[PDB]
Amino acid sequence: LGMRISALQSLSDTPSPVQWLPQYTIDQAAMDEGDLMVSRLTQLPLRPDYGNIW
Amino acid sequence: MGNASSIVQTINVTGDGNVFKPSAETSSTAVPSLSLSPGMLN
Amino acid sequence: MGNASSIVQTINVTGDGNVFKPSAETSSTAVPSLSLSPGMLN
Amino acid sequence: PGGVPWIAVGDETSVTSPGALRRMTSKDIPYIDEPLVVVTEHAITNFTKAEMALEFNREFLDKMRVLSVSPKYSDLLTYVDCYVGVSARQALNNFQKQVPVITPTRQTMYVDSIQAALKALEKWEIDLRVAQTLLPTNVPIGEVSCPMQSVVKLLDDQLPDDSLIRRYPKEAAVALAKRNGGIQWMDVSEGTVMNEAVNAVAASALAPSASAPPLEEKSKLTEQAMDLVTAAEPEIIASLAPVPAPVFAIPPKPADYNVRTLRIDEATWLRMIPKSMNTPFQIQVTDNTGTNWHLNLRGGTRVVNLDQIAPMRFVLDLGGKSYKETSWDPNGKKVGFIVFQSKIPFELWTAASQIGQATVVNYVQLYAEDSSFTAQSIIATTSLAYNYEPEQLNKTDPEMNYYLLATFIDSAAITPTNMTQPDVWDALLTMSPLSAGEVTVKGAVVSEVVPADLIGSYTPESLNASLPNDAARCMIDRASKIAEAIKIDDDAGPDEYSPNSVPIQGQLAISQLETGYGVRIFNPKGILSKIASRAMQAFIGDPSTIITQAAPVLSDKNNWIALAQGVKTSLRTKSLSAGVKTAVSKLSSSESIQNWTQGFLDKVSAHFPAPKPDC
Amino acid sequence: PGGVPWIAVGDETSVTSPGALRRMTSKDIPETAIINTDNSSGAVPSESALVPYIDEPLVVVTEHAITNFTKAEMALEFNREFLDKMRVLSVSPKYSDLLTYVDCYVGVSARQALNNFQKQVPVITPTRQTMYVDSIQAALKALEKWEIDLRVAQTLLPTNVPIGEVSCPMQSVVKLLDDQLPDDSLIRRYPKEAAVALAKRNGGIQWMDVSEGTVMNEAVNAVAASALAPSASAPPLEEKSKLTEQAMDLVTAAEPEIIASLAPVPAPVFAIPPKPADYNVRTLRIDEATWLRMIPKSMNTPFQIQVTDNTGTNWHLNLRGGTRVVNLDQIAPMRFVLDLGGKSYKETSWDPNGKKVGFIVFQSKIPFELWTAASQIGQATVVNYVQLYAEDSSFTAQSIIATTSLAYNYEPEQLNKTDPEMNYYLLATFIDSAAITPTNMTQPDVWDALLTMSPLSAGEVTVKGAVVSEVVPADLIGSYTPESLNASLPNDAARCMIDRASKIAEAIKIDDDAGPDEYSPNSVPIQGQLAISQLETGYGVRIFNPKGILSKIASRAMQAFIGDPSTIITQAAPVLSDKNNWIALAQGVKTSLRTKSLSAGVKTAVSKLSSSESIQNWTQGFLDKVSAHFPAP
Amino acid sequence: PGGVPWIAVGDETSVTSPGALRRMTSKDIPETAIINTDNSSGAVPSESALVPYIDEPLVVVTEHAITNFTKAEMALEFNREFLDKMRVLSVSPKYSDLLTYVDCYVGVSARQALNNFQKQVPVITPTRQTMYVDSIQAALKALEKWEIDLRVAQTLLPTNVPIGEVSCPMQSVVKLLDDQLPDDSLIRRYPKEAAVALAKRNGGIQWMDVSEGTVMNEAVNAVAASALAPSASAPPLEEKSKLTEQAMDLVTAAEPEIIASLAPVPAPVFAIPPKPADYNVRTLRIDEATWLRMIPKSMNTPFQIQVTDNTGTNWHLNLRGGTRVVNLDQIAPMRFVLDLGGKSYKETSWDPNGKKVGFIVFQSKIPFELWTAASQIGQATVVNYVQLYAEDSSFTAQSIIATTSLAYNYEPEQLNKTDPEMNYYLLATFIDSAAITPTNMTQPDVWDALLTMSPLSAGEVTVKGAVVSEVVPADLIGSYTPESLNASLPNDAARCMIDRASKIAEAIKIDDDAGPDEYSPNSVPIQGQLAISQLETGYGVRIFNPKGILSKIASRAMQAFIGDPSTIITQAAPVLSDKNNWIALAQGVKTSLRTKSLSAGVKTAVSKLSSSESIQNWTQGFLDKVSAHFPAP
Repeated sequence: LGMRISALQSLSDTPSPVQWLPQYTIDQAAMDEGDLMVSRLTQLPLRPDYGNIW
Repeated sequence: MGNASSIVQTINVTGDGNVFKPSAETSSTAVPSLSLSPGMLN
Repeated sequence: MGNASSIVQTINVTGDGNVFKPSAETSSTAVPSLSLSPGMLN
Repeated sequence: PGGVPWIAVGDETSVTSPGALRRMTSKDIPYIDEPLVVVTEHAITNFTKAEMALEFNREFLDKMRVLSVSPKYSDLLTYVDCYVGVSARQALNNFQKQVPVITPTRQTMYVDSIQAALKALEKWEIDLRVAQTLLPTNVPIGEVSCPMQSVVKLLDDQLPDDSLIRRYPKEAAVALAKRNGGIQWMDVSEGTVMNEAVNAVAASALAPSASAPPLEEKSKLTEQAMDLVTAAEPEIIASLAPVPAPVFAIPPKPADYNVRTLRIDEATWLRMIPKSMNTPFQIQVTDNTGTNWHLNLRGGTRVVNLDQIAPMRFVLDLGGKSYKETSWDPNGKKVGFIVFQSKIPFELWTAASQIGQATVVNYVQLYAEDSSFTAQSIIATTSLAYNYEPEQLNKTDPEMNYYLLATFIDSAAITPTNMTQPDVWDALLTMSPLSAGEVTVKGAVVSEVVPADLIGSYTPESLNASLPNDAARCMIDRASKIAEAIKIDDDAGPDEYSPNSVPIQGQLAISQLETGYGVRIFNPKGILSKIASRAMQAFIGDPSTIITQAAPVLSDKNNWIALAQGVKTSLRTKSLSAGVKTAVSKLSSSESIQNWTQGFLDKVSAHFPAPKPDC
Repeated sequence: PGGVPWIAVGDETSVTSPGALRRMTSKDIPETAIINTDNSSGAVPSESALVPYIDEPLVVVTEHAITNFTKAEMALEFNREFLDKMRVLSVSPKYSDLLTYVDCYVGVSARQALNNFQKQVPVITPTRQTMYVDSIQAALKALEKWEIDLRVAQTLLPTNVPIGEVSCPMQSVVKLLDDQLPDDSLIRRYPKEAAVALAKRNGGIQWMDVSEGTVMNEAVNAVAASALAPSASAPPLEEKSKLTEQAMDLVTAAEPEIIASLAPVPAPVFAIPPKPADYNVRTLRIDEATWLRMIPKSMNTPFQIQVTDNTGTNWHLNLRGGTRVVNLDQIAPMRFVLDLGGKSYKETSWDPNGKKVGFIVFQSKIPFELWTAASQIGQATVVNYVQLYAEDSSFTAQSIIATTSLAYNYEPEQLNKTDPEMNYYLLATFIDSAAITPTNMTQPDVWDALLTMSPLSAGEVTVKGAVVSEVVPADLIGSYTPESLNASLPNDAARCMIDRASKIAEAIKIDDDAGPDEYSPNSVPIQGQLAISQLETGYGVRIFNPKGILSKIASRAMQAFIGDPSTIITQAAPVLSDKNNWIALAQGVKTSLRTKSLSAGVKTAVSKLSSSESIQNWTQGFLDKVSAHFPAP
Repeated sequence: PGGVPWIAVGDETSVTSPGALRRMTSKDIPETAIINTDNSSGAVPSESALVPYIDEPLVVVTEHAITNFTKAEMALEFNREFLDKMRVLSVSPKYSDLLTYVDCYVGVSARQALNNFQKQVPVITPTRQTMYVDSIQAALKALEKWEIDLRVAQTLLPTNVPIGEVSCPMQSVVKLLDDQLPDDSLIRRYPKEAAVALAKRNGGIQWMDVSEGTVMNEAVNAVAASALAPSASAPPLEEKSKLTEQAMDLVTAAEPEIIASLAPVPAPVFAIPPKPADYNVRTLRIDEATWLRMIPKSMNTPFQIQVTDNTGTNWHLNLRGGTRVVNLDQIAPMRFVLDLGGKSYKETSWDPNGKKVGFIVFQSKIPFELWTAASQIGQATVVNYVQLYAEDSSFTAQSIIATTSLAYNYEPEQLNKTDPEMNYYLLATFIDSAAITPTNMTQPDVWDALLTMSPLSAGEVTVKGAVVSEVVPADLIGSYTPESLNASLPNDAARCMIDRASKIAEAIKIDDDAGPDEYSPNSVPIQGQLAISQLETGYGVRIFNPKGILSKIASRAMQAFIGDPSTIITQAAPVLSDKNNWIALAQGVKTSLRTKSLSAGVKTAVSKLSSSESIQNWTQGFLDKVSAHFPAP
């Protein structure tokens, strides 16, 4: 079973969500499957806070 | 083409016991070409 | 075919009853070549 | 199977029935519509092998984090029972069970994924090929050996700096071991070494054995010979009945001549004014733009008769000539092509009245330079060009004459005493055909040609004076292919009978036995075989001998037909074989190459010593 | 399986039993007789008196044949509509319905069949097979003009694009076709059938069903089209595979083992079809040409001799110092052609016009260099002769000789070559029926001309002007000077070696697209040899170069080889004069080709993609112009 | 399938990860070992001490390999009687008995095999495969002389006919064979075996069974022969398919998208193996030849100069007005060979016999035209030289120089090429160890000779005499006058394009048989472009033409292109000068070939049938003569 030998670093609990920057590969799929999976995994509907625009 | 491993290594490139013995029977081959004629593929 | 002989046990080359009749449909064939490409053979 | 799946729309169903069938779509396999197609087993196997080609390099792809899942072409197919065919009429008779079907979208996506992986693996494949070809890793016959440590040291020393092998050593080792069975890596955990190749079946076909050459290369050579014979088409080249020119002809080649040095009795396409006129005269001709030019016609002038030659292109080069007289200086002058259309034969011209219509179609200026000889100048290179196209020229009238001439032209009148040269035809002329659907025989076009009639009817002078689009040239070019085919097939030496030489011997024996006009002296089978072997060797040496007059035996058309027919049978009746001399020579050469490879590997091991174990 | 079916004549059956099997005929299986055939095609007559009753043999049909003949049926099925219009083959052939499935012994020979017992073996008769093939051929003969017209309709306007998409109003396309199609086209007479056929062939032509109002792709060749289509960032698999296949065929024809052998190789095996060669004997150098002999320019006493021809007539010719002849021995069968066109040969007391020149052959034991009298000529014969004609030339008051084609064939077997101390010489000069005064004609010979030699055999090879029965290919490397190669005979081994290496050069160029000073898998084999050689011990000053310099040198050498193949035999070539390098390259090329895996160069791929996009743009522009000039309603 | 078999490590019913699989070995399947091999061929020794006992790997056999290796044994079985005579392979190999069928995971890697569990997979060991191949090769080696003699026997007299049927007395045929076959033929030794073999091979030879008095066909290749046989009014499918395949191969090699691109293409991609070229420098014109430089005339004051060679020897040269040099910059690596045979170079105070000539290379910063003094030559070096010899010519009281070969290889890498102002030139002229008096020698140089120019690379392309990194093929159409083409360099893009378009020319000629003024699918694409162009509005007077005239013009243009491929680049070409027409034809060729369906030309078919009938009649006449002689008893 091929795995690197190392210990896990210990971190504190981040109190707020963290920004993420995705990266792409050469794999592909159809639009319909993407829409279907998003529909199955979505959390909508919900009522957000509008905030201020000006 | 050096090598170095930590703790253990199932294969050793620069170790002992490896065999380099080219032969006519073994040869060396890949997938160079295939038969994809339009009529025969259909 | 077969030049001269005199045995006449099973077939008689110099005897009667044989027919020599070439035609397009019969033709003449052997095993000249085969498909032995490395990619197809795998 | 093969085609598209169909579904019956009613209940009546016979071999011939109106309607009764429709295409099978996506909804009724158990949204937007797509059609369905039938996948053949040949396609399945080929695409599976395409997947295997990618899968050869799994260990590198894992490091690259690319292609986590294999394509698995077989998982995209759906199996149904229905009518299969290209047309409904065929489908009505062809009912099948468990046939695979797929959609074009999924097929395209699968092929695209494979192509993406193939592009991703390009640098890795190039590096692997470089590593394999750096040092000899394959031997024609036998075995060779060299320390793996020495080999690794040599590659470490000589590999390029940017090679991915340096960054990923182990993956390269596994990839090389999966392609070549001579490279084996010892398994440290259990201490065993073992072959890990995946192409033993393919290698067995490539491997020489016993005392015979490889089966695949023997078959390939025989296939190439048969392909050459097919491209030669002995039936067409040996017909005894007229054959259309568009069918008989092939792409021709340009030809070179010197008009002044040619003989009139040898060239039927030249017309010369008799040298007994001794009365030069002057004429004027208007070019296409409207400019008027002056030129002279004297006894001895030669023109080209354009009526019978097919579409042609003429190029004239004056380089290296003198054309200098006491009262005439070529430098700064002009030359050109003049075309005449007249109702009077060219030999009867004696005045300006008979010229008929005339036109200067092209012209160039001349420049001169000093030559090797002292006090002599030569004209620089010239490329005067003209295209003869018969379609424009009005050919409806059946008594018109068309001539082509090249001479000195000038805006001013030329005094006959100043220039005494009949023309400027003493130069190099290049003729190139402009249409491949016409054939000429000794200077005239013919709609039909008998290939067997051409045999043994040309003198060397006639062949030299033939036009570029002559039938003899096409015959020679076609016979050439059989020449290479026979040479590939046979390896016979001098005075050795062959299957490709026996038919001539049979024809000679029959002709000798035949009784006719002239005394006969009998010759044995040995002498006949010797003559046949020499004839075949001469034909292979020079294919043009067949059309030459008074050839030794090849002038006889019976021998030519017999040979042309017998080559087909000789090639077709072979059974995976090769010549004995060829086999022994290949064996000896392969052994020599093996010795050379072993010596080289010994040198490598000497100059890159392996560490000495001390256990 | 394959072969013929057998039945067991006796109870005992072993793998080597003697005389146990006999052929299976039509009597054993009645439903294979012609009287029981499925006459849906209608070939067999319905009259009883017209059907014969004779026994027929049986043969086994293989799966390859079954599949290929089914594909041949589909070839016909592509054009059913016109077949229906012509009332031909109302019922499909269905090759599977002519076969009978039997369990028996199958094999080419009885010995093989004794070990091979199979079940459900399809068998057929020659007459039925001929009937099936004849039906297919008749239908294909029928569809000729329809096929031609359909191809014309498809190729009149751009119908395929290398990459991407194009579009145009279908009404505009139809109007253009109606405008430009020939008068006699069947497409005009039968539009609907052409539309259906084109919808079958091409997936980009779609017709709407008026009843249901739907459009849909109707092609039947999507699988083949997918392999023929260029995917994003990659050339077609068909193209890549075909190019690699052609390269491997070129190398197989080039035959690396023979072209790189270090051991003697027979001349008939090594030889290949040769080509003619041209020379001028007068301007040749005797120290460089070994097949010429010359009388020393010191004898200084021309002498007159008389010769006879085959017909028996007598001629006179004069021999003086400086005369040149060709040593006929050791040069193999050959054909000589002499042309005197353009020369002058004009002297104060000699007029070439009207004179005759001919070929003369001498046989003597006395060597040529010692000839001083007529007694030493031996046996002389005039083989051929031609008369001459003169015509004015470009130079004033200068008459040159018209073109000539004097021919001769040297065949050694026609000569008596038993005596070892016999010499054979060939001469060309003026001949005359009357004595020629030496003062009048002073030219030694007429060798100042153009001579073309063609080999008369393909089983003999020469080296440096002399025939050798045995050749060592690797030892010819780097042993020829340019002048030696120029003076070489047409059947020299060097020319054959160059021609064979040309195929390797073409294969490398096909496989490679590397630019200047860039390493290649076909260039590293030379680099390895150079690296080993520079470390090898020898005599002289040692120079050490790194791997980059070695790779650059190897790339330059490979490019030089591809540019000119004669460099391998040219003396003192930079790198290609080393037999080790030559052998390494020859062996490495084969492995480099065999180790490819459906690949193409990055430069080639990107260039192909750019070119395809440009062609797509051009096609779109043309279609836009067509739509503009043929408006839709 | 294909690849290698895999098995679960340790426990089963637990295969969820690739790490749980390992390659299967002969230890897991004992009946694949050597000891369990069925030794019906006797290859494996029967001594227990000589049989190895080790573990071995396993591989998967594909059905294509199975079929081909099974069909391989048919070659042996065609000659079983002689095999029995030589006591070789008493038992047939029977490839299928060497395989073992198991159920396992099939793949090349563990990840692939994880999802590819299959049943009844055939596996084999390399040792057993090699044994089988060795047995086949041993039999083939044994049957060599037998096969040669059999082919001789079949080919000595006609045994096949293109069409129809012929007959002749078998007794007369046997008498002819007895009279003509060689003494050492194995046929004389074994008559009956030859008869059986030929009966197997050819269906036209039949032997009557004496006891039962029956005669019948025993051929075993009826199915294969049916494809070769030409049906009535139709050529063979074999020939049709082969010709179409060859044409498609030619087009694929010709690379239509490369030869028709509209965007820049890299020189290494575009280039192909070049050919040598010939020139005469003295007779060229400077305006056309952009790589020549001349010292302007009227300079009329020659100056002497001294140059040292590589060894150190000094030489003297004279430079006057009218001397020409070759600009060695921007012409790619190349090789020059110069020959002065046939010239005179004779003056009152200069005799060429015994003199020396050579190549001199100058590096300087001053343009060559402004050279007037020795100080303006920069650096100079004599790179090669040769001595001359003279011999009398056809012209009275004149002599000419013998054939010479002076060679020089220009490679830019060796030269520094570091300063942008540096100028490089090449010059050939008389050189002497002593000073040359300017009055004695008056010729500017020795360039009045023959120059052979050969590229030394295949990655560089020159246009009009200058190297370019990339070339746009679409702009080379109709941009070359004959003078420019003649004066062009050997490595020009025009020659490469001509060679590439040649292949398209042979492909079109192969697949077309149209006569004069006959439309073709390969000629209509030009017609479409012509129609659209004449419909286009633009500058100039427009004249409307009918579709028949357009078709005739297109057909003539295609015929011209087939006749001479070089017309596409010639300036002012009639119809081929248009890039639109060229691109249309190049793109339409692929569709025209790919849309064919086992078809052939009508004229071709009629001619083929007529020719076949004529050949059949000739064969029947020959057989009649053979029967007239050797009379039957």
